[PDB]
Amino acid sequence: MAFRKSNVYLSLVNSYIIDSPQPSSINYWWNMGSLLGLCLVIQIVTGIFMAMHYSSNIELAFSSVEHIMRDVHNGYILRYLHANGASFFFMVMFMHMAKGLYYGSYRSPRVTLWNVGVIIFILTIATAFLGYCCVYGQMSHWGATVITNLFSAIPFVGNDIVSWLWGGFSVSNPTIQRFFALHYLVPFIIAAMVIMHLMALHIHGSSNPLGITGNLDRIPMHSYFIFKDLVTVFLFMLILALFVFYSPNTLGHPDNYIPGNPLVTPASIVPEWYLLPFYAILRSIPDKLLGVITMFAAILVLLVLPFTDRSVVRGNTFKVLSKFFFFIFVFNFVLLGQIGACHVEVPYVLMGQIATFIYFAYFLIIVPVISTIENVLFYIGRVNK
Amino acid sequence: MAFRKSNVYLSLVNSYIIDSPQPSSINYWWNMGSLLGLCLVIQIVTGIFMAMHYSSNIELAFSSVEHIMRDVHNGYILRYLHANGASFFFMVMFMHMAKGLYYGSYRSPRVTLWNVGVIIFILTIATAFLGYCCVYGQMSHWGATVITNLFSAIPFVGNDIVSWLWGGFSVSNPTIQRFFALHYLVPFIIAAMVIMHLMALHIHGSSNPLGITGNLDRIPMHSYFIFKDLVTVFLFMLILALFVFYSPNTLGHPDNYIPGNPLVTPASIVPEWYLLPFYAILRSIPDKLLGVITMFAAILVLLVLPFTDRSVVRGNTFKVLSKFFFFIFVFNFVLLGQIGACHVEVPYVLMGQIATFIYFAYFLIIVPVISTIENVLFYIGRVNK
Amino acid sequence: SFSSLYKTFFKRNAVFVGTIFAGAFVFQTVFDTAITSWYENHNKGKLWKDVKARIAA
Amino acid sequence: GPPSGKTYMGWWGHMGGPKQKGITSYAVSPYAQKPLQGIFHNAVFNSFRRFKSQFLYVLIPAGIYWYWWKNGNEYNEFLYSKAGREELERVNV
Amino acid sequence: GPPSGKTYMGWWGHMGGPKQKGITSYAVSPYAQKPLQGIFHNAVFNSFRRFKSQFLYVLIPAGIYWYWWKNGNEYNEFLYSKAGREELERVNV
Amino acid sequence: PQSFTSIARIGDYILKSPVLSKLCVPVANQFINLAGYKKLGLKFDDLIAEENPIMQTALRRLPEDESYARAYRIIRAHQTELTHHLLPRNEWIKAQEDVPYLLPYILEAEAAAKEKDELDNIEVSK
Amino acid sequence: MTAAEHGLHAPAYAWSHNGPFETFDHASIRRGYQVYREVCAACHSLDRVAWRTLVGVSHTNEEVRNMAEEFEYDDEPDEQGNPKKRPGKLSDYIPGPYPNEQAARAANQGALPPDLSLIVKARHGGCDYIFSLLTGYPDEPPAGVALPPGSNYNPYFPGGSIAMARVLFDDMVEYEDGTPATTSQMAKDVTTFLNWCAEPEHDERKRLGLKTVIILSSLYLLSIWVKKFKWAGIKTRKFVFNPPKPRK
Ligand code: HEM
Ligand code: HEM
Ligand code: HEM
Ligand code: HEM
Ligand code: HEM
Ligand SMILES: COc1c(O)c(C)c(C/C=C(\C)CC/C=C(\C)CC/C=C(\C)CC/C=C(\C)CC/C=C(\C)CCC=C(C)C)c(O)c1OC
Ligand SMILES: COc1c(O)c(C)c(C/C=C(\C)CC/C=C(\C)CC/C=C(\C)CC/C=C(\C)CC/C=C(\C)CCC=C(C)C)c(O)c1OC
Ligand SMILES: CCCCCCCCCCCO[C@@H]1O[C@H](CO)[C@@H](O[C@H]2O[C@H](CO)[C@@H](O)[C@H](O)[C@H]2O)[C@H](O)[C@H]1O
Ligand SMILES: O=C1C(O)=C([C@H]2CC[C@H](c3ccc(Cl)cc3)CC2)C(=O)c2ccccc21
Ligand SMILES: O=C1C(O)=C([C@H]2CC[C@H](c3ccc(Cl)cc3)CC2)C(=O)c2ccccc21
Repeated sequence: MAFRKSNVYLSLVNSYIIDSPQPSSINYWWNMGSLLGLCLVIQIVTGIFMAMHYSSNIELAFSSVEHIMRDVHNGYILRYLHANGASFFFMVMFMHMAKGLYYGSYRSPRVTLWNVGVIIFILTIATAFLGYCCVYGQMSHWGATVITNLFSAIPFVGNDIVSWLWGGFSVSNPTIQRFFALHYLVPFIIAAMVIMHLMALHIHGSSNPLGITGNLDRIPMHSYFIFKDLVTVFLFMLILALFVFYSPNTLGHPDNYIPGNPLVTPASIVPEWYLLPFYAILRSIPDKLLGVITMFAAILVLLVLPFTDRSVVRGNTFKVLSKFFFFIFVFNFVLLGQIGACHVEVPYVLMGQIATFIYFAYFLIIVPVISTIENVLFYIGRVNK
Repeated sequence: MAFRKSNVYLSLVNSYIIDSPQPSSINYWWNMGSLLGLCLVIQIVTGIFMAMHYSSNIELAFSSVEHIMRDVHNGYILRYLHANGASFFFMVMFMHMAKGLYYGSYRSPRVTLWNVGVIIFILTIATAFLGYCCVYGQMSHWGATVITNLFSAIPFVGNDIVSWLWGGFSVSNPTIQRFFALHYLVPFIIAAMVIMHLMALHIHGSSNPLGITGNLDRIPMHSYFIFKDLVTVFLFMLILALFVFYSPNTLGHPDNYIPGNPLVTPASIVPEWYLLPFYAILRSIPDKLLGVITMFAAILVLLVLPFTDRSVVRGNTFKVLSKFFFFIFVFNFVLLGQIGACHVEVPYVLMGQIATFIYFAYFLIIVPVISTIENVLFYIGRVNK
Repeated sequence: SFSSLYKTFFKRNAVFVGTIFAGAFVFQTVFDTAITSWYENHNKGKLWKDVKARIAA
Repeated sequence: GPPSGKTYMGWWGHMGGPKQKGITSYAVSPYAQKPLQGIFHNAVFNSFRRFKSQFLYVLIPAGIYWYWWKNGNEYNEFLYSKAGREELERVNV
Repeated sequence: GPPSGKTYMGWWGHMGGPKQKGITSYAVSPYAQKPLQGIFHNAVFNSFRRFKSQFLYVLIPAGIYWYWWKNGNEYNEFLYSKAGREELERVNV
Repeated sequence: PQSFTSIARIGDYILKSPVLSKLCVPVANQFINLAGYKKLGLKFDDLIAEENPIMQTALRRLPEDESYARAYRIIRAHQTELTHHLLPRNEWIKAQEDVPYLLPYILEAEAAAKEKDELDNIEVSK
Repeated sequence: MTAAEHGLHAPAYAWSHNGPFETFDHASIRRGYQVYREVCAACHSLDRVAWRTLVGVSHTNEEVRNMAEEFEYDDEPDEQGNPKKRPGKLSDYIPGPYPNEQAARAANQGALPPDLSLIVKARHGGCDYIFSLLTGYPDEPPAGVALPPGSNYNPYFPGGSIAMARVLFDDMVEYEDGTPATTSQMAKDVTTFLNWCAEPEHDERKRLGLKTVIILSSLYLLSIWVKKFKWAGIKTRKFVFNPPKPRK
């Protein structure tokens, strides 16, 4: 046999990147996990290189990032890349999760594959949040107050958890310092997890924009997709270059160049964009405990998707009624996001409420309904009697 | 089949920890890698938990560790465990590397297995050094000066490398801050590497205190060795408990409770014990460039060991002439260490020099010689003509 | 790109890893040459150099 | 290597699929073709077909959503204007 | 699963070894024995045999090394004493 | 995993009622057109997801030359799909072709399974 | 939200630097510093900007050495253990008007004048909103708007009630170069100077940005080409079906 196959190390390399048998028919949507791994690497490199000049003490914190900006050589490039990149991470990840809904990847044998990505997505929100709390601007100190406070929602012990988790009376110094340390830790957990995610992916191989079996027309990832993936890569960097050098804050909130202040919340509380649709869902609920629950449920519900999909085929591709609502879902989700940016004013609150309903109803109601109907259209739409 | 075998995740778990076929005959020496993985986990847990209260700014640095000592709840337990543990890590690792020499583990098909551990050993020295530079006591600031300065030994560019690597005129602030960040990074690299190390181990399986083939009398790691390994584990913790609560500094240098001072080197420069034998070898050479080279060579030379072992059997076990020098080697190595503690006084320098010779001569000279002889004793010591 | 003008240098083989790196090395100076020029010109009058010119103290 | 759990994929020569007979494939070296295989000309008559075949499934839902957006948007600007403060004091409490 | 590279280990039922015939093993349940199988008594006549069989291979080298240690140690205390400062001014420069 | 045995129940009923049948089937016909799939040489029984035991009882059972047929279509599908095109209009599967060639076995097997399920938990009254 | 609580949307003035290819107007920056020095320094810290950082941008080495030493920073104690001052160095950060948060408020009816170093990013609209709040102090607080004691009206601030009184009144600064020291020219500059202050990297940042894109674009198009080549066999790949005699 060849060496790359024989070696203990290069055999993995080969079997996941060179000799892997992919469906012949998969399109640029599938380039997302590739581009996902690329962000995680951009996050970790630029992060470490920045940490070398960062101080996580509540005083020096806000300034030290300005330090990285004003002083460290290419340091501004370090920051704008870390930050803009986190966003592109989140876009690309949504598009990756989109693709999985639309073509019904979440669907057996790929459940575990799917489920793990739900864990990753959770860890990426956890990660990026902490990285935000580390700037220690305004949005940071108050972001960090609310997330710490989601835990009060926990019966009885809830306040104490928060106190613990704070290391004192308020989001104070023992807080930003642990938020820095936990920001270091976690990305390795994502990477740990990306590995099991890629292991699940591996034992079943990728699906296709046809939701039929691949096993009749496979081709090897090298050199097609290696080269295919290289196209999305450069394109990815281009738009990222565009933001990073020309629009470095066309994606951030100006309230964050203001040093955090524990006595005075601002009056424009727009949180991060990739977070907005959840902010919306959270607000939509006039009850504290329930509101929290429903925010978390907005992500968990993603785990029922392989049961509620009642269909007999994987893929909206040959699915008109499925396509249609699938884009109501996408578009709801964006609206939900617009709702997050606007004030708790009218009719916005009530619009927010309706989208939220539409949201969970799509997994829990529309989908199993539609898909069951769609089975029956597929029967009577041909056969004799 | 059973589930633990079938699952994508539990199958690894099973095949490396439950169902693994071990030689029936292996003894408590083999419990070292197990106990090795345990330290790495003790290092990483206690480290992170401590980092939450650490500041890597050259001012707050020395104090913040005192902070962890005087203030953080169980914080002293956090420190004494991190520090004493690093030592036990190094002992256990030497004993693990010992075992590999004595029974001639380094020996085909296990070369890569062996080689990788040489990389790990390198990364563990790199790691623990940085963790020391992070206390910022006296031994820290001067340790960090010399290691940074080993790079000047590099022709031409050498000074600049050092300047870079310093981020300024001296081991200053941009230094302790990068030394903290690199201290975070690297242990994950060891763990990364421990995985390839365990992969090599896996495809050939462990050897035996008999240096013959295992494949005739295997038994499964669960539940024998899992339970066997549990004995060395507790024992390990016991001695570690002993140091940690009763002898917390019976292993550290008092010069390090003194805040680092860039103008004044102390006059008792004893470096860490697990490091001493190299300090010795370094000093033994009255030339700068050569001295550096020879220090590094003291570790690299470990890679020839599978070529210079000329024997026809793996193992000093049935090897009298081999055993003998093997313990000269061990005992030299300890002496070399004693030499590191004493001043560059007489006859110590000349003793140092002789040990150093004995050291490399053992790999390069004694071993291939002895082993070739020992082949010939094995022939004529029986046969007729 | 014309089949004559290419094949001259490289006959019927690609570029070679080292020739690449060589070009890279050259390109990198030739580029940062051009682009830094076109930009200092495009912003003529505006540069502190152009303003250092008139202004006296 | 212990037993592995059965799936629905194998590697080449045991990929997993059904036992092919009858099909006959043909291809031609990537060297042996026009650089720019088929660009512009009739390759773009599809950049409007790959569009047509789907656009409705996006536009229709985008529409529903963008008009609903504009509506309450307008409606909000109103009740927070002079001309609106009336309805406000009512709708809002 | 692609081809794997041959080694000198396999898993159970294909462990790798030669084809056993003739041996016959016997054992008895860990329940079915004296708690404290064989402790003290004659199990310690070996804690002096497992010692004897080897000690020389450690002691002899430890010896060589510990006496060499003590020697120059003594020798150093001397040349840095009063009685020694003489030899020092000579050996040392 | 909505069951075929279950789609049978519902879709047979609707097919029988001259009331329902006249209402539904126009749409259903309109549906199995808008799907696009007969334009990639695909019969509908091709589309059915296979990664489950029943379909693998149902393909092991499917007559030889029938599987060679499936195959060619499934490859023709992928091939075309990747060319980002639709087949030559006259290569499309025609409305009379889209026949439930597989569905007996799927049903044959579903039946068989539900039976065994039952016969594994069959209780007893004394 | 009432258009009064929001503040009026500042308009899209056409700044020297707006655009992908536009360095700051350093001459303009030079003016803003004077407009900074003479006017707003009275109240406003600019703490994250260092004297040296001016050199080569708005001034020349001595020009900034001069400014620098006009102030006495703290300096390491003599041999006895007693304080001392010293002039500044280029190594220093331009000192705030006040000795702490309190005296800043004491001197302003209890208002805390924002450090300006980061202002052009710590506000929406930024350059525009800075210009507009400075050239948008209208004469009287609109019919009905009742203004508190020691507070002014601005449409561009939220809810108009700004604790900063107007400060640009034509010519109060003697424009050293000799430009119309107006208020819309006194202002347009301190804005362009304050822009710099929050984004010093600026001109390089678009410079490098230029390179990044030109190279990266080319790679994109280059990558594409390459792809169709390696795919060319699969794309133009063509199958045929011939059913086979029933015997197996
Ligand atoms: C660190 C973040 C992620 C990485 C590095 C990653 C990586 C990948 C890669 C490389 C692939 C193969 C290429 C592709 O099919 O796109 C893939 C596919 C897939 N991913 Fe992820 N992914 C990530 C996030 C997620 C998330 C957040 C989910 C679900 C919540 C998910 C679920 C899936 C599924 C079900 C597939 C199979 C898609 C198919 O059949 O084509 N992944 N992922
Ligand atoms: C999944 C990977 C990561 C994500 C999603 C993430 C997310 C973020 C975000 C959103 C910020 C605030 C950025 C800003 O607005 O300025 C941030 C800051 C920061 N991150 Fe990360 N981060 C990741 C990995 C890392 C790693 C591995 C390090 C290693 C040290 C790191 C170090 C830092 C530092 C020092 C800051 C403060 C400076 C700055 O804000 O730019 N990050 N992170
Ligand atoms: C992070 C540090 C290390 C870990 C976690 C580790 C782990 C292990 C484990 C679990 C084993 C199986 C149990 C045993 O045989 O002891 C093993 C054996 C082995 N190790 Fe390591 N080890 C480490 C360091 C090293 C180093 C530093 C070397 C060489 C320089 C090395 C080379 C070997 C070899 C050749 C074997 C096979 C021993 C045999 O045949 O029994 N290891 N190691
Ligand atoms: C291979 C793993 C590690 C080794 C060998 C190691 C080694 C060391 C050593 C020798 C010290 C100085 C201890 C002292 O004398 O006080 C130290 C300190 C420190 N280490 Fe680690 N370290 C490791 C992993 C980690 C990790 C994962 C972290 C995570 C944050 C960490 C955080 C720290 C901190 C904050 C200090 C300063 C406080 C202290 O000195 O006890 N270490 N390390
Ligand atoms: C070029 C000249 C000046 C500029 C550009 C300027 C700019 C600003 C800005 C941007 C704010 C922030 C308010 C906001 O946007 O939320 C502010 C507030 C303030 N300024 Fe000025 N300023 C200047 C001169 C002065 C002077 C000369 C004084 C007093 C002698 C002064 C005293 C104050 C005070 C007390 C506040 C607090 C207002 C509040 O809290 O709303 N400023 N200024
Ligand atoms: C089934 O179908 C597939 C498919 O399987 C694959 C694999 C790909 C290709 C996709 C990939 C290869 C994605 C892989 C993703 C990863 C490998 C992400 C993993 C990344 C990490 C684990 C990050 C770890 C990073 C580090 C340790 C770097 C940190 C080192 C540093 C910072 C050193 C610098 C420090 C100093 C002091 C210099 C496809 O396109 C595809 O579609 C057809
Ligand atoms: C062939 O023969 C063998 C053999 O193969 C094995 C495996 C063993 C048994 C040995 C082992 C099982 C050793 C395995 C070693 C490891 C698994 C080490 C790997 C450790 C890591 C990779 C560390 C990674 C750790 C983390 C990610 C933990 C960090 C998490 C934290 C800190 C969370 C806490 C933070 C907060 C905020 C709560 C033998 O004894 C043996 O001999 C017969
Ligand atoms: C991650 C960072 C990456 C940094 C940038 C990487 C740059 C990669 C440059 C590698 C150039 O590597 C180059 O590849 C070409 C194929 O195009 C090789 O060419 C080889 O195969 C070609 C066919 O394709 C033959 O014409 C030729 O006879 C043969 O040498 C050549 O041996 C090597 O010189
Ligand atoms: O009040 C909030 C708030 O509620 C969030 C939200 C955003 C979404 C967060 C979120 C947490 C966990 C998950 Cl799984 C999803 C979203 C929850 C906090 C913020 O991000 C925020 C930022 C700055 C100031 C205030 C706030
Ligand atoms: O002068 C030294 C010195 O030379 C070392 C030595 C110890 C061994 C180090 C070492 C580095 C790399 C390797 Cl692979 C092995 C050992 C090199 C520095 C120290 O650890 C030290 C500590 C405190 C003060 C001074 C000193």
